[PDB]
Amino acid sequence: LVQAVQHVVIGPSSLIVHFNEVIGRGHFGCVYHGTLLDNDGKKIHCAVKSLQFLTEGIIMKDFSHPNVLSLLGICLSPLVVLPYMKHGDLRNFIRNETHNPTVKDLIGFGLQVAKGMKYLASKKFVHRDLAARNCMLDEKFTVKVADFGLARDMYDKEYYSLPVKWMALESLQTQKFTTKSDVWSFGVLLWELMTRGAPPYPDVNTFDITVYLLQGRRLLQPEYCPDPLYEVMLKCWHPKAEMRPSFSELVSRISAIFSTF
Ligand SMILES: c1ccc(Cc2c[nH]c3ncccc23)cc1
Ligand SMILES: [Cl-]
Repeated sequence: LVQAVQHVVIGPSSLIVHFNEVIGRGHFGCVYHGTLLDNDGKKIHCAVKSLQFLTEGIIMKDFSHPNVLSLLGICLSPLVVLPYMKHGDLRNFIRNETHNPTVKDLIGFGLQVAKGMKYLASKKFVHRDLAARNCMLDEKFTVKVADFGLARDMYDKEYYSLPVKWMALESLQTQKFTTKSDVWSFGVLLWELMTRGAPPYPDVNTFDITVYLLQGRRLLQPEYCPDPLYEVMLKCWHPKAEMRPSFSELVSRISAIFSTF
């Protein structure tokens, strides 16, 4: 096993961790700036986090897609090495008053998420916590689906003293997660993108959501959301999991809507 993990392991001579400085001033907890040296001697700016882990490492290392956050490696508390994301999380970015993304830009972000999700689904990977705050943006504003495998619990803060509104009806009732339940969460994420990061169901309790959805009540169309995109969101919130579109069908449908702008 210590053999099979070698290609995931980063040698202490290849990584300089800057333990004296955190990224995003506490927003992501104790995540440090880091410098990783590759085989050609190129310096890679990275984010280093302190945390059977060696196995989630092997699997995550082989997951490569431009819309999925990659795992740069692990250093043996053991350390998780990830690419540096210049513009932090997607929820934070769309909420920031300073930024003015267009309806096209917002749809483009949703398409990149669908592409990242289409790739994870093909590798039979179930996310379980898909939401705007769990997606990152790099220097070129490329969306990376994050908060899975070794990069999970990004927002778990240490003290001294379930994302139910993104969950599918069957997941709320049986605690079982599938690709079809990630399709439901993707619908909620599209709704967040179109509302520029507004909270879903603000007047409904986390305990009242099951009864609210069983009554056939759903998130309402955002003001600036095109009609075909809203039709796609409602398909994602269908009560029968088998009736929901697949992630590949989502990419096809969303890319054709994106191309009309
Ligand atoms: C654990 C903790 C934090 C993350 C988020 C993350 C990965 N790279 C980054 N670069 C800049 C800012 C934030 C991040 C993922 C797992
Ligand atoms: Cl920013």
